[PDB]
Amino acid sequence: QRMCMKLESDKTFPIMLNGQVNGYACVVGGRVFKPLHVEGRIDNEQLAAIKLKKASIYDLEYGDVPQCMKSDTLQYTSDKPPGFYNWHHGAVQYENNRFTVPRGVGGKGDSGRPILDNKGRVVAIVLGGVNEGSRTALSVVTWNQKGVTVKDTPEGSEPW
Amino acid sequence: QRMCMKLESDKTFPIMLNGQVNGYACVVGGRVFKPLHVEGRIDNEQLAAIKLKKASIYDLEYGDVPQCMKSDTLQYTSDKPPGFYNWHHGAVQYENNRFTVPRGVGGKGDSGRPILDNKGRVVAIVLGGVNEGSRTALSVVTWNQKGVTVKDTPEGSEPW
Amino acid sequence: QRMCMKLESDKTFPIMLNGQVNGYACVVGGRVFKPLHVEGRIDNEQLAAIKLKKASIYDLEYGDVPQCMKSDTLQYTSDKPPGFYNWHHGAVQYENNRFTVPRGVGGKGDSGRPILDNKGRVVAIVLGGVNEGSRTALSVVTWNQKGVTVKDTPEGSEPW
Amino acid sequence: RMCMKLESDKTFPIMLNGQVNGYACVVGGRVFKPLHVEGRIDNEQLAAIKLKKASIYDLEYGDVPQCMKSDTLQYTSDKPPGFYNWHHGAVQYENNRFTVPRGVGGKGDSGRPILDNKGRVVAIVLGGVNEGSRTALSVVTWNQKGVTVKDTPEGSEPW
Amino acid sequence: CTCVAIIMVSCVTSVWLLCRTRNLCITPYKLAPNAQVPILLALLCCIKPTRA
Amino acid sequence: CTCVAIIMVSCVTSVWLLCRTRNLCITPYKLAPNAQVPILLALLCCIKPTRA
Repeated sequence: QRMCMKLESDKTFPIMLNGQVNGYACVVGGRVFKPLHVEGRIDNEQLAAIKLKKASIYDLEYGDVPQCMKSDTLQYTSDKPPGFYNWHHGAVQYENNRFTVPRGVGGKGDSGRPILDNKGRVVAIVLGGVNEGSRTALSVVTWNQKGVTVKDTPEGSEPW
Repeated sequence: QRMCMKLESDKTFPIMLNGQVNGYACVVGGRVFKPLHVEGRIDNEQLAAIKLKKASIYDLEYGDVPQCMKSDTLQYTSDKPPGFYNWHHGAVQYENNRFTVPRGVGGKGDSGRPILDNKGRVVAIVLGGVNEGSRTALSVVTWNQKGVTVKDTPEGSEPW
Repeated sequence: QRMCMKLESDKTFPIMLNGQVNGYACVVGGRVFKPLHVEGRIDNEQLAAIKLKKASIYDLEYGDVPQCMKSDTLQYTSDKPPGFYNWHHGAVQYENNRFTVPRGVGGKGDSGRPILDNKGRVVAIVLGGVNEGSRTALSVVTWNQKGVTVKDTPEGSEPW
Repeated sequence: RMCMKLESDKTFPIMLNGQVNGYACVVGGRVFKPLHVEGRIDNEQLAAIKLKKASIYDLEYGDVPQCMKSDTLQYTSDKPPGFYNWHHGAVQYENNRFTVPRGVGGKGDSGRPILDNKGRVVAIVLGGVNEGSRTALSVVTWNQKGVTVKDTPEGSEPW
Repeated sequence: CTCVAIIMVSCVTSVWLLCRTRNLCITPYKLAPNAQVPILLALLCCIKPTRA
Repeated sequence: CTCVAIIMVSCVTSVWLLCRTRNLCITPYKLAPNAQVPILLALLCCIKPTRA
């Protein structure tokens, strides 16, 4: 039951655009990654009072996570094996490069989910992922086997 | 209970600044490493009448350890895995390079704790490490994978 | 006990003129109706952060209903029989044209109450309404039998 | 009565970006906000209130509205050596000053009114360094004559 | 410039005494929003009935 | 002033096509923040590795 027990404990943060959650600002490994095209204030004064420019090539924000939020801010391993990574809308596993879930996960209002192991190790953040026949794919932003922060995008990607 | 049993056995020495402990002069791997900005006398005549200049780039003193306490002083491995190194105010673990402990550890009057395995091996000594979030950092002085003595320090570390 | 069961569930919105509930913005048949001389912020980001001009002959603000509250807001009938319409400070009935309540309904901090059937149909909104001997009246904004939005006002109406 | 009477009283915290740094307290008409304490307030009858500086005393004033009039912290000017009480403990001292046990908290506390068991405000916290065993209280209070004065030991505290 | 002035007077007065009166006659109508009256054909600057 | 202009052109273009490219090559690197690559020695305007 770690898909809901552990995740509810995590200090992700939703982005209410005039009360409307459009994505989750997840504080991940030091600095925070707001999905950038997701707009709106956030439920933390140490997060909504946080000026941030664009990591526009990946479409992310950054941090400036102050000294009163860090240090268990979803510490993780950069790489991933083909693991059962879980979150609110279910789990994922895929064997080569990507992330794909059963149908009907929900990308709208969801992009921002950090991609935690049962152990609780982030390997990605949601971007999207159109249905590929049966499953629903996942575009994400993740890290390389070298640790290099890349993003993974199938064709015809989802909004946030 | 090795975080307090094994440690109390060790020959650490508090630095009383006119009776006021501000740090711990610990005797590690041959030489002694007194935190330099910590000042005051020490509870050992083999360490109190001992003159020492500055490792001011690291903010340490050095040894010059007399031969009487030689042959048992806190031998260690220079490297460290993601280990649960432990001491008086609890344990630390971090996955690559830094060192972070649960909050309320205390960094005042404490910098000088050697950083001991359950085995009892010093991979670091405290420099402080600001309150980061729900946990707290540790700036330290430690050793490279190559054995090179370095200091690790997050932004805006602590006094001693 | 529909005067509180149905009514608490209804999505009225009080207007805190610096904390001071002086009137109730109500979200009626699509568009929202603020008693306009009542001023201040409101407890909904869908509602607080919107600019609105003046229905000055009636003294009301206006639409400003984002599409998320659409599909459920206070559908009603323009007309009314001489029925027992209800809200927090009791019920109301009158035979010809108007609305009068038992004494002690409260005018201050009240103007903004929508005027709901037991069935749940908003026929008007409070404006005011001086004491009439035994009873207290209600100046209102309401709708004609033709559906034309009109205001029915006795002499010497109330603050809001 | 050190907590029953006080929780019932209309004290008001000053959150500086959510961080309480002091309590605006509504004392006999005019409210006495600690001035160096900054931040908004949990009362809009009090938070939308412009107030100039009593900077010699380092306070603000009122200008308190009339809804809170007729019930606010009625008090006396003088004080015997009484066991005045609040959240972080009680206080007593014989001539001129106010001193409490250690650990009362100077930070995020300066703003407490200084209430009798009866519930009468003879002072408000300013600060006051640890005094060996006990801790001081720099305050603002009233003279025996009534003259509003501030009492200050050397090297007082932040708020 | 007088003749240019008075038309600008007669403009802005016509603005207010049209747009206010165009803001009115929909406030009685477009607040009930069913509002079955096909005598919108008096302003035709504030427009779009509800097929009724 | 033409020669002064084009260097200001070549300045701001060099600003963007350095600072953007200095903002990049740390966004791939300073977001993983371990990031063991000692080829920071290509920008040396965005600086301070993690001893790795």
